Amino acid sequence: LYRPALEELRRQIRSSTTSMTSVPKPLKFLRPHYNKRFAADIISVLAMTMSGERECLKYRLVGAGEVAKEWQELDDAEKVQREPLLTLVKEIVPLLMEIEQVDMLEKDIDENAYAKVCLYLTSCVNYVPEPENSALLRCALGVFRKFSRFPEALRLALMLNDMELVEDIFTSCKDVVMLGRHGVFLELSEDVEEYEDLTEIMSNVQLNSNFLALARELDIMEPKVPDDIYKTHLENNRFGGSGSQVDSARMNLASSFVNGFVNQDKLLTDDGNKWLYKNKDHGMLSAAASLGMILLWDVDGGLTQIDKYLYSSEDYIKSGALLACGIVNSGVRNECDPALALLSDYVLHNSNTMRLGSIFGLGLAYNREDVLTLLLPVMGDSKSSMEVAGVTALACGMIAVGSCNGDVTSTILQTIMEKSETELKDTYARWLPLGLGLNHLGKGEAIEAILAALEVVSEPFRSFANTLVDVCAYAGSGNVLKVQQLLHICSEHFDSKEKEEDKDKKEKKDKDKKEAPADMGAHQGVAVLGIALIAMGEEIGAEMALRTFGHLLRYGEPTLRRAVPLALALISVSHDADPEVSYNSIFAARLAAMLRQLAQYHAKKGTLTLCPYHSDRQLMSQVAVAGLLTVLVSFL
Amino acid sequence: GGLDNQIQEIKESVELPLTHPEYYEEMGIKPPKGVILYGPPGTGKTLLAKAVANQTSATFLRVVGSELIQKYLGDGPKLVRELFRVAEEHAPSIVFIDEIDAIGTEREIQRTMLELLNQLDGFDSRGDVKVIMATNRIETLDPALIRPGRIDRKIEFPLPDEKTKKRIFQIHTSRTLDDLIMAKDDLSGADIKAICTEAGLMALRERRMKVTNEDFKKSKENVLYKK
Repeated sequence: LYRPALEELRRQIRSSTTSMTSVPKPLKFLRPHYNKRFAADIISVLAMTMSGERECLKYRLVGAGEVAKEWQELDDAEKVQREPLLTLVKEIVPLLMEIEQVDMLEKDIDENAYAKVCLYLTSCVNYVPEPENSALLRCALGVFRKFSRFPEALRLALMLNDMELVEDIFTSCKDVVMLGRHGVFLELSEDVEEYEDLTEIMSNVQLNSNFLALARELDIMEPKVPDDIYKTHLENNRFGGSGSQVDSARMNLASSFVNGFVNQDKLLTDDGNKWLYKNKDHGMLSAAASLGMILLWDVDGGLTQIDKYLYSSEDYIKSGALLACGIVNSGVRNECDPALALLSDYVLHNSNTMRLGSIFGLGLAYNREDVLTLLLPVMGDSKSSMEVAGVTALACGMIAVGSCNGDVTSTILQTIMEKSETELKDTYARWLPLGLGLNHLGKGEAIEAILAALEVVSEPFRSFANTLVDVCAYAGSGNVLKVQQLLHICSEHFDSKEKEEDKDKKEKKDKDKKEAPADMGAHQGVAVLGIALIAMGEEIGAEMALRTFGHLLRYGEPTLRRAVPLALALISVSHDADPEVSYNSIFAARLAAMLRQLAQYHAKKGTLTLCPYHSDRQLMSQVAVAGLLTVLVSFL
Repeated sequence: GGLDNQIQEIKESVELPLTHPEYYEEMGIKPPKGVILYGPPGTGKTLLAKAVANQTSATFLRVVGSELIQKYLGDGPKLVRELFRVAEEHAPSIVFIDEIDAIGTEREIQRTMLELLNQLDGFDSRGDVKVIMATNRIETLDPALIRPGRIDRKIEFPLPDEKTKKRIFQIHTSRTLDDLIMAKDDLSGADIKAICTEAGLMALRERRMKVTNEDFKKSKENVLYKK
């Protein structure tokens, strides 16, 4: 008659000694019925392992309502037991997680939010696949939308890239009124898409125009400049010394970097004249854009300061002056027409270098269609100058970052057809995948890597383009198949897809830095040592990083000796001048001197800071790239 | 605790090299002698905590005692010359010597220590590396070590036995004084850092920081019976 007693005893002994599947059967057939030690045991540990192996065996076996009713019974039972971070992480793998979190998140806010969202967000970006991370983002949009602590929902807007989240957080953060700070990292946290959709719906109404005043290039910089001049006090011995030991027309270029990099004193900026006339053409572009890099504020002052170099007698002065006009601002867009009108020359004219500085600076200022239709004759021109398609591909690529699952439109289809039109000057085939992969950025489930694997596969040039699409196609998820595939294809005979495809290590596992140290330094190929040196990155710079810079610093090739101080001074922003003294003990060529003086001056997933160094990965070329290398935006 | 003036004075003392380069290379001080420390308490952690400021941004070298010399035949100062040549090839470092108690535990110590005295002065080498010497009893050193060796600065560390023990013990009781200011005969930073570190971890263990006199005399009896 009382068969649940015999079934409960049977599952009690089978669960008592050993069993893997026979335990939950008397419970799913028993229909259980009828704060203590016995209940905490048979619920907590017996229902923890019992429902763990039943939800695991049913989650991995079939893919009913019994597992839902028993799983919710464990949900409420552990809501009574109140032991977090164990039963939750055990019940993650069986949406169920949505109704579970919104069913549990009523009282405990900082415990489940801080603990559960902390370890489950780290383990979710580490191990949990993306289709469940989207449920973390939507259900976290729910429970975090109903709860407090808005900035974590702002991170949910950094990962979701949606306009309803920023609108709901603008009316819910606007209904309850610091301000300039959340404007600063509100404009820094938003990407190119949601600030243009945000600025179009809010430029439509915004109901107070105040977040319109904030979400521009006026309130992210109006607190910074006066505070950076007031609260900081930098000496002049660096501009005077580092601006005094320059010579050989290349250390003076390092002094053009001294002038260019700003972040108080503006003496080396206006140290007389002839500093730009004595320099070369590339130094005329760099020194012409330096006055734009020192004036990322005061539009009224920037106009009356850069206007002197506009339409001057020299071509590079006015082209670098238009580049300066593109660097000084990113929301004024009033200097476009005078440069945009004259671009149509198609053979050889000042407006080609003004196309360099104006299309590049406009790309830094920026699904925009009119500038791309104006760039249609630019991509169709195919000038012998590499930097035309350089700043064009980088421009449209930086315009197209963060797109909704990318696109296969006639922009990248046009630059791929015209890319395969003529297989000359492979540098084009190296910097076009820049804009291609930048257009691929922002996808979550795009099959564009397989599409490029179908159409693009050709000779190792467009196979290098294809593996670059594979580089930008693996921003990061639980895809260990790409780790074993990484170890498999890592031994390819081609000596560049190792450098870039293996260079992707700094972007794929950029968050979990414990696994980044590997045996790349123990190899024998100089390119692999470059893969590790680039793999260092720009993080806080622990002692293991400098430990790698101890052996990686002493090298004979000028590409690695020149490449090591850049990451050495980027990963550490009394260890600032001592490694530089070590460089003084190693050196005491021209490139290592210019770069070591560069580090002497600047030594003391955001797309704006992760984009402008893949072009720096191709520095082993002529000084033509150095005219664009000095105007990078990754400097904070 | 309480020895802030001596640790900031020795901080500015040991923080001249490798730091503040605008005047170190323009003035021209470059002292190739270093400082010499000692302490009646000793225990290596007080003097190591006074010279520990060099370990912030530098390469550290530690040679404690002459035990590696007395455990072998009369090789003498050859290993000292090996440390001198590796210190010349490793100039950005700090030569730290601690626990000089060759007699506290005989004619050869005077001659290898006299050769260490002459070679330590830098008769054939200019300013290349800093040498820091440390011992327990200043009365155990020979009077020959006065003019060549001690030329820069010596510290006079007092042993109160009734002031620093009352200060540190007051710090412990802040979270029955004569028993611990009279029973104890040696203290350092590793004691407060040790029992306060394991006291904080234990407070993570049982989720309360209440300290009873009997449990504190039991935890004191563990360290007393341990030695």
